[PDB]
Amino acid sequence: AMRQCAIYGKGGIGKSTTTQNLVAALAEMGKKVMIVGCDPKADSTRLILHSKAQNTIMEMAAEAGTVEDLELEDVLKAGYGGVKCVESGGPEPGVGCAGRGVITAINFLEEEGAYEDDLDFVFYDVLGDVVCGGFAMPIRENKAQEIYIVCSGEMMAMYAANNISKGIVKYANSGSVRLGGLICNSRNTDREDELIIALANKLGTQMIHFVPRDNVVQRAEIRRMTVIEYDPKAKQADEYRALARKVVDNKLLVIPNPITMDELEELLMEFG
Amino acid sequence: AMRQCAIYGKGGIGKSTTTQNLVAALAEMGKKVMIVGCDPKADSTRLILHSKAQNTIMEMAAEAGTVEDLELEDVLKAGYGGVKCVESGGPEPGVGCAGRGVITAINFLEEEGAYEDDLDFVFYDVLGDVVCGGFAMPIRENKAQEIYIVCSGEMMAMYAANNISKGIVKYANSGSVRLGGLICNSRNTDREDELIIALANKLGTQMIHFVPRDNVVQRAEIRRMTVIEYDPKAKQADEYRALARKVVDNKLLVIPNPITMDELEELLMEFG
Ligand SMILES: Nc1ncnc2c1ncn2[C@@H]1O[C@H](COP(=O)(O)OP(=O)(O)O)[C@@H](O)[C@H]1O
Ligand SMILES: Nc1ncnc2c1ncn2[C@@H]1O[C@H](COP(=O)(O)OP(=O)(O)O)[C@@H](O)[C@H]1O
Ligand SMILES: [Mg+2]
Ligand SMILES: [Mg+2]
Repeated sequence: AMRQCAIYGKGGIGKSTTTQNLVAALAEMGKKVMIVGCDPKADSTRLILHSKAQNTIMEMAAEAGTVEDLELEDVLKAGYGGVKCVESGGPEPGVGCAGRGVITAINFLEEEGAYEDDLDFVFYDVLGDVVCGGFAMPIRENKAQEIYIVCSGEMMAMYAANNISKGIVKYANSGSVRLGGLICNSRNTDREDELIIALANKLGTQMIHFVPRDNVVQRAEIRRMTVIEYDPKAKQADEYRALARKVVDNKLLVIPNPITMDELEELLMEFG
Repeated sequence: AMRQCAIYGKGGIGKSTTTQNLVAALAEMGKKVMIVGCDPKADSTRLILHSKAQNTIMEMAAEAGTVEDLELEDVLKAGYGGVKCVESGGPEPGVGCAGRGVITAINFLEEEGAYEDDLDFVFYDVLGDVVCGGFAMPIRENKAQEIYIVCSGEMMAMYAANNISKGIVKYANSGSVRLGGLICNSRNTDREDELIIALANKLGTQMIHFVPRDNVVQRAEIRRMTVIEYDPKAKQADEYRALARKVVDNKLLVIPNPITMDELEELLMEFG
């Protein structure tokens, strides 16, 4: 068995930072993990690979001729803790559908046998500002059974969490895609943890962890590393270890209950 | 003549707040303006209308039968300063293409004669996290000749500005869509104005205004108003008046020069 997990959320909320640090902590624990980048920004694996970014399946297939001329061993790259990394890519802005590379990538990985029985976790890092095209395909096509949404007390981030939840509900009659929890990536505001707990309860899920804002993240990323690798003694490293433990132990996977904008605004108004 | 202007930027950066306050200031000046919401969040006109939001063309066409059964006078609503307001709408998350309503809306407005000679400005408020589908159509189909990008010192916001610029370049051989400037919506960080000026110079444009972060915005929006209407004496009201004056007077419209991620990172590193 392997747990197929997707990290969704609005742009810039902390998906790739949270995912790579969570995965580093899982690898540190002894888990075998693959990260699949499903964001056109295509820097979802750089901290595992110590790299600028990673060349994408779309890019590599174009240079090789067809996706059939690609071998899995040419595409997947291993970094910190043996974590395996791949980037989907996508068309240039203004051309096509921004999520088209996600469909190409996941189908390639499936056919080429990337989902080997020895993997414990697969994490998809997915753009969540729109829920359509290839960005909806992990939900629509039952690729990510456990959705974790990174958010914050920001209204836009909470709106995005509610939006992604509506997409989960839409495909509830097929497959087994479920909401596993909210991850609060703090903006250093008071009662923020209480706010995201309250939102999770309204949606029917939980806040699986409150990730503090910590400058050590920037110091690690300037050096192309996770905090886990950069400074294993950091308080923030222990925060990501706590998040990873709770994801491993999580048993609550639900069809969420999206809320109205009135209840969203009441939440913000309540928690000041 | 009328100037057709589009406001792009990442989610939650301040597009709708900046657009509605800019437009209120133009109306206060004596300009006739229409706002066309091109974001599925569909709250781009609420501060002009003093409303929760606005029912969308997609929603109204579905209740009426077809978009042909809609009349323009049923769809367009006037609010503060006589500003005319319309929302595109879009499909629910997980269904279709999130930008499909933008195409329906702009075509409806064109055929129904909404672009009457007496208008001075039209502002489209456009989701910019992906540049595809209906969100690319104002650029691809030459609807918004003047693009203004709201951003901040946030790397994601600057990335989005560079992404949107690549979409402008892609359609440079047709029509006349051009980058008119960057608008810095402050996160209250030092040298932020210098950073966005530097980014604009690299792209070949300008920073048309630095909008401060000011709590009066929230106090106005809680009451469903622009700052211009809520507190015309506020310092922030004068900031939006300054932005509106410089948009009116702007003559620099360019095919931008998108930068690499190395120059983006060097910018952030430089300005601390
Ligand atoms: N807990 C945190 N503390 C400090 N900085 C953070 C934290 N989480 C994310 N960041 C910073 O926020 C920025 C955006 O995060 P990222 O993971 O790239 O967002 P996304 O992948 O959702 O677009 C990055 O510069 C990252 O270093
Ligand atoms: N200059 C500002 N000062 C204070 N708050 C702001 C400012 N600009 C925007 N905001 C707040 O930021 C939030 C998001 O702005 P909004 O215009 O809705 O973003 P977008 O339309 O780009 O998603 C809103 O709550 C708004 O009140
Ligand atoms: Mg990312
Ligand atoms: Mg908006």
